[PDB]
Amino acid sequence: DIMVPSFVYNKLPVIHFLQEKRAEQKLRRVLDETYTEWTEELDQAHVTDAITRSLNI
Amino acid sequence: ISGVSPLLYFPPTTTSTTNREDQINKNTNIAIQMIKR
Repeated sequence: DIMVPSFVYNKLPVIHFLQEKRAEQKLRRVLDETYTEWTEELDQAHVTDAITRSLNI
Repeated sequence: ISGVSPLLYFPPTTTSTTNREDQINKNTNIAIQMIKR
């Protein structure tokens, strides 16, 4: 009725602070590991060159 | 170009019937083949 309640009350602030920091850490990780991926596609010049070769030119 | 040539140059057009659709179709097929590879 008296002791354990008081010590729980004393614990509350530190735990709240640490959990807030942990959540911030996880969202920070979410944004950190995002990168824009630029894909590379076969240049159409080679396609045009192959078309010319097929024509026997 | 010293030396009388035997023939006068003319356009090499011999495949008179060349529809634009066929040429673009062949280009598409070649393009698809290269892309797949």
